[PDB]
Amino acid sequence: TYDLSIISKYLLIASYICSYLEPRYDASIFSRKTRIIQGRAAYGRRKKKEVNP
Amino acid sequence: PVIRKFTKKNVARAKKKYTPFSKRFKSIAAIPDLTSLPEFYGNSSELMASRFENKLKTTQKHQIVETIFSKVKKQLNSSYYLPARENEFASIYLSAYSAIESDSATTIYVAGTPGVGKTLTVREVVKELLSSSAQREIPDFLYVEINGLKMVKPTDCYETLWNKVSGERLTWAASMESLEFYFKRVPKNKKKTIVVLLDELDAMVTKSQDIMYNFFNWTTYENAKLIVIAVANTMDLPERQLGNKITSRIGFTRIMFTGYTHEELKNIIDLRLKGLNDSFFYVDTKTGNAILIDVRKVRLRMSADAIEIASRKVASVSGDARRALKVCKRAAEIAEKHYMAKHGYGYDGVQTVHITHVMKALNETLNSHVITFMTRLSFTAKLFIYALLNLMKKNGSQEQELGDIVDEIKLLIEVNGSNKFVMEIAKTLFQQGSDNISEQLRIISWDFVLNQLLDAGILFKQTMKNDRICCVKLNISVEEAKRAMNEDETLRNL
Amino acid sequence: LHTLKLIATTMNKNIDYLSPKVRWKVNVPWEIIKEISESVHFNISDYFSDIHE
Amino acid sequence: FADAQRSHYTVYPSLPQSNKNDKHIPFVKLLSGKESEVNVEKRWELYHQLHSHFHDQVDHIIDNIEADLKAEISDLLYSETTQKRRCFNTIFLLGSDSTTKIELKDESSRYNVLIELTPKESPNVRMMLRRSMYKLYSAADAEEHNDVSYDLSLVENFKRLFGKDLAMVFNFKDVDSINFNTLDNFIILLKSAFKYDHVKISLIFNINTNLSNIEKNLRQSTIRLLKRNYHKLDVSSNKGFKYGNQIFQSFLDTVDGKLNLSDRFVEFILSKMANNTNHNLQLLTKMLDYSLMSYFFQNAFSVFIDPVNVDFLNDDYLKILSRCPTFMFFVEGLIKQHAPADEILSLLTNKNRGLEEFFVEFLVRENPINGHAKFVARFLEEELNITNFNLIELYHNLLIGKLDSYLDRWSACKEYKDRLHFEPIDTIFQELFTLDNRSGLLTQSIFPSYKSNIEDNLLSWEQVLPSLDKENYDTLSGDLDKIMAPVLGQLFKLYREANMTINIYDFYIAFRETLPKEEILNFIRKDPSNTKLLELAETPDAFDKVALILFMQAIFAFENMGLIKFQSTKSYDLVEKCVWRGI
DNA sequence: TGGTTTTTATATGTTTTGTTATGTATTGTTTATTTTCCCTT
DNA sequence: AAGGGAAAATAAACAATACATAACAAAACATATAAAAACCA
Ligand SMILES: Nc1ncnc2c1ncn2[C@@H]1O[C@H](COP(=O)(O)OP(=O)(O)OP(O)(O)=S)[C@@H](O)[C@H]1O
Ligand SMILES: [Mg+2]
Repeated sequence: TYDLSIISKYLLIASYICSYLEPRYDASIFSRKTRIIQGRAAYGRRKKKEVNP
Repeated sequence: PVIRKFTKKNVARAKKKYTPFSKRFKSIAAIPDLTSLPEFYGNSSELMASRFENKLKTTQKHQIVETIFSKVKKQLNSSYYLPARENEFASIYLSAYSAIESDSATTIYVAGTPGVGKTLTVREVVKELLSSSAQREIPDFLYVEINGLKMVKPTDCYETLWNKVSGERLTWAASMESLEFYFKRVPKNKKKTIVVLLDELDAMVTKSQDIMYNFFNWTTYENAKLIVIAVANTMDLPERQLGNKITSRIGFTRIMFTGYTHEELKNIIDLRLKGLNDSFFYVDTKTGNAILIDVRKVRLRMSADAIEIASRKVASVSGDARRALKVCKRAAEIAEKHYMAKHGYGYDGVQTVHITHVMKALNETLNSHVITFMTRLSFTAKLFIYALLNLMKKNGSQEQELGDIVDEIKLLIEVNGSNKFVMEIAKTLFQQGSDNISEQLRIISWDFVLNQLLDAGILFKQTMKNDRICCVKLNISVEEAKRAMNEDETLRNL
Repeated sequence: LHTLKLIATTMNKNIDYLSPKVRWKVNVPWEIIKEISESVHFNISDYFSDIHE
Repeated sequence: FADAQRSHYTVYPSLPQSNKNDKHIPFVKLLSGKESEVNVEKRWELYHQLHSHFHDQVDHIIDNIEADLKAEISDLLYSETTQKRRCFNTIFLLGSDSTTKIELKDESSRYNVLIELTPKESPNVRMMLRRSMYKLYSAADAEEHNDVSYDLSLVENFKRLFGKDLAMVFNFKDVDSINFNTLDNFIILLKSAFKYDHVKISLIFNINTNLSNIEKNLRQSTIRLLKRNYHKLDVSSNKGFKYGNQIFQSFLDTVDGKLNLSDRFVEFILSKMANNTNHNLQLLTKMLDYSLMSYFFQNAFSVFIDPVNVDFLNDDYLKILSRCPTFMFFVEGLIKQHAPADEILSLLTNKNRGLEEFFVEFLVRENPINGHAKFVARFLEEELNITNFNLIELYHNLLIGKLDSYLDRWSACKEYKDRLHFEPIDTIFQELFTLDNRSGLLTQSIFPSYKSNIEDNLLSWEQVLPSLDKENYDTLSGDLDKIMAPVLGQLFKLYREANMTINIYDFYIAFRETLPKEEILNFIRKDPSNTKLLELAETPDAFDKVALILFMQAIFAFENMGLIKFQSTKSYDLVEKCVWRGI
């Protein structure tokens, strides 16, 4: 559909994630790196929403 | 030529010069004596102002009938010695007699609520001291009417004052430099004293307040011989517009005219009736024409308690002399049309104006008509108000959604289906009478009566294109809307 | 991506990019960002499958 | 009234009398001041004849990308003789920058006006029409050699006032920036001019992105009007690579036989040109120029690409070329093959004549990859009718030796993959005449990690300010400089280790504990001259006041850099952090 | 001096642009209650 | 391996702030004509 750049194309994808996922749940989805220092990761959404944002 | 981006084909420009008065004599010592100079101070302008009397003249006149009450209405006009402003005459006349006699300059500020005799008595001040100047006990002066609401632009007062002083037509930016050079630089031996009346000073100062400063600052000059009688409405108009340090520098007098009392209204109305009250006319019985001293010798007295209650009611509200002279003029033509209907004169023992003629003349300007208007609307228009009043007692929100009004009208015909009037009208209000028209969402003439109440001013409606969520206020009151709907027979039972 | 009207802002005349108050949002439909995600072999539907679909 | 407090003042600066020299070129003496002045001015003019020979062809190329595009749009704008004759021919220019002029025909007994509309010229529908009717009435009086209301009644009176029929062309410039409510209502407005029998409208849409984005914006009954005759013309500098292949071939013609291109450089060119798809050719030219600017500024051996300067060769040149890594591999090969020491010693610096006679041998080789890549690109063009290929990654895979592993994707070069085969050989001294980025200059000057260079200077700061040892014990604050950070660098590590929302007062106290209490008050007293400053230092409250003054100009400097939000105006007690390192 | 042309002052109209007020929608803040897995045992 | 229990999540009422647009102001852009002012002659 578009002739956008390869990083313009991932920057609309990240724009579509930021604008429909909520900011509260982002640490549960995207975090991958091991913890040197003790801490608890985000638990995620507990129940699904039936609005389809 | 070039291709223009837009056109102005109705420009009409005045033949007004651009150079001010400070650049046509090259020296203050070369300025001549301006009083003994032909085009200054209006010595040739008395020909063109009298041109327009001949335009409205026609030679036909066929014996117009002048009855008893026509002479009273002619004498109660506002255009026709004044009793109740004596200390205010003696304050304006004393302040202006001293400044003309001493070749000085001052400003007199006079305010008050509308209609209290202040434009009348300032003109009566300057007419007294024209007669004093014509007898040579004060020097000659020149008098300029400036009315702020008789101007198109606020800046036209500079043009009209400098035109009356000098006979020259300049633009306004050239007229204020012409006037400012005139008042501070031209010597006092060469000028004449000028009494300018800045009437209705509210209207000139609404946008930029640059105009009230100049006329008052010109009076502080030594060489200026300028008396500004500035008549406005409120008393704080100098201190709000100019400030506190400017209005203390000018040092003007400050008069307020209080509205008249009821005993002062009686000595205005009965003062304009001294030649006609308790007097004899000659009325012929076949045309109706009266002649002051086939024909009866009728006479005319007006009741003194009729003038009393016309004075007690007008002075208690505003106190102006116009509303009392035209509540007695209105009473004099109510009494005429009954005299005109009994005898049938038309147009070609004792007469009186009762207490009931003055009360009838006074009640019609104090009554409201939103009661009488809404009792005689349609059933559809009264059903719109009656549904709106039910919504303002379910919520009290006092602006109802217009789709909540539509569902209320439908619910009110829903519930009252046993009613004798509602069974026979609901056929003629959803299908409009006959078959072949479907049952519909709005009642018949819903767009007619919603626009009828918005045009009348009863109803306020906000601007939304969604015709259902739009909001609707009243503009009259909730009480006088309920008073009009508890009178109608069919709505108060349901 | 903002001059192409693919990222939107709050509408004020002469917004400044360089300000704390200015927030951003995407304006492309789902049917465009689905065509975008299959080009870079990114599975954006799994980020939205777990919220309601 | 200082000039520092004004906006936009003009200095007419004073120039000195004469600085005794014709040294006014920006090139410096290399080899740490061992290079002669005649080498510096030779390297200057040998730069400008290799720079101007590149831009005389690139300006020739860019003038062909418009002369082709004017003619390709004009074959397609004219002669589509429709028999229905009650619509407009629409030209969608896919991916076109709105910087192409359109020449219309002269074509007498007909007026051909071009009406161009930018989205700034289109706030609403009546402003699109009053500019369109002004642009045709002004351009018809220009060809003509009374006033008219500028509306679409000028279109019906056009034969009754000018005698010739009309053919107006609309050129919408940034149609991805216009709003589509206005452009929909203006096409519907122009639809009302199809009853006049002497006009024809032609729309041209410079759609920078996409056609699929446009048909979701217009209403459906307008697209049915735009489809009676439309033509999609793909307009890009990046289509088929045919103009990027000409600028890169024009570069390789200038540096043919005199400069080499490392594959670490070519794939950097290839990667950064993929991150910008709309404006490639200016960015392709920008990277080839700045690397060519970088070569002649930094290499003293830049004067040794024309053979007339080889007769100059000096001793410090002989000490610096022998550390070339291919040259050590050549001496290593002479160790391992030929046992005796003397022929290797005649190669090295103990024979003063032999090494400079060894370098004159290897300058004249053609180094034939530059002509062979032009040979492959022409042969793979006309034989196989292949259009869609980079010459840039063809040159990149040719440097490696992966040529036939790149040609197998077209599946039609199997009968020709043996005759086009070429293994490159490493010539000697090719590191001294080459373009490479192993230092990281092009991705620091042209494509810098902007914000990451800001947080690294804030956080680390030892790479920025010189830590000097002798001069500090003389100066006023050098006892303080070894124990105290600069305040923007000290406050940033307190900024970095903190959470999102931070109280200013707790952030003030945490800053204050990092500072040395005794040596700040010793530094504030070491000036004896300011009486007013020594009076602050006698107070018991001196360190607590100096720390706050020094805090709140750095908490101020972090706001207009954009690192700190003041959350919740009316409160002014706590701040939110904007910027994280590493992102 | 004298007519003629050119510029200026005064006057109004047109289009773009930037500011502010406000009603409604969004977002943060606090308190009670429930689920999840890290860190001690 | 079990389990405590604190972090994280949910919900709901309420307060505080942002946002979209209405209404308008003002500057840029534009034209017109009578009066000044050069200016040939
Ligand atoms: N004391 C009075 N004696 C006799 N007639 C009077 C008296 N006061 C007012 N009138 C009459 O009523 C009219 C009212 O005129 P004014 O009251 O002077 O106007 P006004 O005071 O300027 O009210 P404005 O214009 O609204 S501020 C006069 O023209 C007279 O006819
Ligand atoms: Mg009056």
